[PDB]
Amino acid sequence: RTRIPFNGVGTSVLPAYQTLSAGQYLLSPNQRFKLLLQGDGNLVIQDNGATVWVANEQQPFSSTIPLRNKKAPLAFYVQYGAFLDDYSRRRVWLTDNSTFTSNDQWNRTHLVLQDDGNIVLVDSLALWNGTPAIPLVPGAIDSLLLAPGSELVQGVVYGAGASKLVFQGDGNLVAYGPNGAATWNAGTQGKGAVRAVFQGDGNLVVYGAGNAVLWHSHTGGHASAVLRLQANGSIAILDEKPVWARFGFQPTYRHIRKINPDQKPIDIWTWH
Repeated sequence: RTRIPFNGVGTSVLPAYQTLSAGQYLLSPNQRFKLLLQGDGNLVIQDNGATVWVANEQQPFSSTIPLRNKKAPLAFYVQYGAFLDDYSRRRVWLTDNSTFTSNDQWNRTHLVLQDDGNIVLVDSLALWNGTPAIPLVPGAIDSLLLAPGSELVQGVVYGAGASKLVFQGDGNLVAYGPNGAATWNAGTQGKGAVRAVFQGDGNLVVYGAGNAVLWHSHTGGHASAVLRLQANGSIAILDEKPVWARFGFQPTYRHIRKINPDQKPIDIWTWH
């Protein structure tokens, strides 16, 4: 498998096998942080415009080895681990990830620039995507996450920025985008729906009278998945785990999502 040029400048994610080159950058969803590859060959993170981090030998859990090939362009990319090819300093700087579990991880692992300024490599699989035309945006403190085993109480408005998810009075389960228009619905209005639940088994289900199934996401059997509504109107169910970060991460620590004072999980990774 081979690489193609990155074309998501200003988004918060660098997908697998895409080449980021000089002048290109990521931004955190809240726009505070920027990850930038400079013309001089330094990979840098800036905080509201000021450099606060540089990729080099001093970063824990990273290695630097010699780059011999003089024909190698200045480039930064992800192939499970992340790599910075910088011939101007005869070096490849790379991340020391957690132990890999399957070759398939190479296709699923992307880099995220989170709202807290951490950059994190995430093994990410979208089990169900209700809104394929709306970009997935990881790492936003804005997003609403529901953990497996969460009831969507009829009539309650669950918000993410200006977007919302509602199990309505008419029985429909609907996600609304920031302009007030519907981005996705289950189409269960007027069928006698009594209950909507993101189950312990990772399945999103709308039940009618007599425990009858009216609609479901077909994501049964993934107890580690989460349901996420983004402020941009995206709704999806994802199975994700981190394999590296610039801070917080240690190879032997347990990964976990940060939580609100309300005990609700936030789309920000931390460790042990």
